[PDB]
Amino acid sequence: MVLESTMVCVDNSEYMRNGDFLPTRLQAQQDAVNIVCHSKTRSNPENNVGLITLANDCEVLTTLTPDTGRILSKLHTVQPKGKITFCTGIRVAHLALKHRQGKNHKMRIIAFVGSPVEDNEKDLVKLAKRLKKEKVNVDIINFGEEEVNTEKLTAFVNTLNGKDGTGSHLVTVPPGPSLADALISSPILAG
Amino acid sequence: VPGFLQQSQSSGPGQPAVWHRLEELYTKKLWHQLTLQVLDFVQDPCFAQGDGLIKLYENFISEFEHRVNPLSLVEIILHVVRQMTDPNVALTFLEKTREKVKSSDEAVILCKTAIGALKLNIGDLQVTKETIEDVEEMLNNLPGVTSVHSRFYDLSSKYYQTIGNHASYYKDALRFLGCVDIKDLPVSEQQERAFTLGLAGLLGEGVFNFGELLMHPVLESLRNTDRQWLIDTLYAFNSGNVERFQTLKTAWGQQPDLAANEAQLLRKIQLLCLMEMTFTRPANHRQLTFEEIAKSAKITVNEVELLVMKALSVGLVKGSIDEVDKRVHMTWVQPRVLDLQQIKGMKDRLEFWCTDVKSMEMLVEHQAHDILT
Repeated sequence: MVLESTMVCVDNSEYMRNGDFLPTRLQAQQDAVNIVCHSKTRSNPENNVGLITLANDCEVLTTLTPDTGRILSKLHTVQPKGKITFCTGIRVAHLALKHRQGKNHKMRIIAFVGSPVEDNEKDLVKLAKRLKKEKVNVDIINFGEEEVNTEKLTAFVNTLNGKDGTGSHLVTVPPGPSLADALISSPILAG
Repeated sequence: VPGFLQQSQSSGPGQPAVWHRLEELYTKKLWHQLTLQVLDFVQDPCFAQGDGLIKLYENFISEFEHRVNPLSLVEIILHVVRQMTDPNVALTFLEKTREKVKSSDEAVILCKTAIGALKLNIGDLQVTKETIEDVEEMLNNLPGVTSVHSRFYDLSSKYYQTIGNHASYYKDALRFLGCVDIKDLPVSEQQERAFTLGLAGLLGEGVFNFGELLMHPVLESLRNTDRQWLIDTLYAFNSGNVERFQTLKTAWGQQPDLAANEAQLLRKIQLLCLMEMTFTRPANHRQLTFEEIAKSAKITVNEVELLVMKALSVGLVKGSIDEVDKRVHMTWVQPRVLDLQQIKGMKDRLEFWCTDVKSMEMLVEHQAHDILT
């Protein structure tokens, strides 16, 4: 089995309060957390998965643990209200990854961006190459609404990995009615 | 259901262009773009018969969606009540939206501010303060939005219209000037706000100071566009004090409501000099002669008693009066605000205590360091 610590980042931004992902993005991203946490259980027991709130200020109430029981409890009453903040949410998983006791687990991050963010192409390429020096492979999954056919996050994913490095891949989410289990179909198949 | 928006499709030029997207908003089941576009229609001035026909379906929207915050539900209904014009049948629907919507975000603070806003036709003074006080009780925690606090000031400012403790209006203005940083409303509306704000705040004497934050930047930007003679007489109560021509100037332009408080505002400038003349000067020079009070405050000898002894109860000076020579002695002091010449006047007489004491303190260190070792 592949060894790594997957830190999933829930999206508390104010644009997660609608139902485009059925029935509602609160329960949809919950089901999106349900499918990733149950998949790691089918993958490796040693993988420990925490949660982090990106919007407003970053706070982690659940220590990194393989048990997803406390994670599923925090998915309720998450109160998705606040301003989305991206740049601070990249290393936010990496700092919890620098607190890992075992160093054999690879550094892997999955973040949920459901809101348009104001960012310059020079800011995302500096964080990209910074993760190249840190070897961290971050799989981002587009959620919510954002710049049509997202460029920044795509350039953030594309410039994040290279040769090969298998890798970081971004899947653009269509702005249409769908079930959250149908959104993750492509990303969970091929990261 | 889709045919309901097709007959309301074209309301005029440019209306269908944004409505073609509106029908694809709920079919895609995205309720944010549907919230903002309806809010954009709510922001768009209308009669409005468009939001009044959809309020039945918007009511059905909140039912099965159950998520989207009532803040958007309150913003749309306040444009609808303008078409309804009847506060009675609307408050039954307003409380209906309060009981049907329960979320971690408080729905009572946004509804109670909407209840009192529609309560201006009741007209006021009876059941108002009950629903007004209920706002900040739930708003005490957690006032993170801070935007609803402006709606809390509205019904609180209209509660003052009964007159109504003028001194509380300037204190209620703190719930406005402190609710939101940026104006976000036409300054011409706020230049007629400081019109009555400076007057009424000066009228009611329940507030003894009233000059603490009168230098605040956001209100003084309004005081630049506001009538200049009203500000020059506000500086008389802000600093002043006399300035006998300016304290009369407020009775020149605005005649009404100042007739009862005229002789009273003539008293406030008389207690405003007692604190300043000892504050401006280094003194002491503490005990003061009655002729000096009879000069500045220009009051007769028989009335100096009531003057300075009333300041004893106000709390600006505790100094007892020496009635043999009729000289009024001062104790403590009341500081008010500050000026650019006050800092320069400070560095003169403040650091002078620093340079005089430390100079002779070295003399204590010099000679007496031998007996210590």
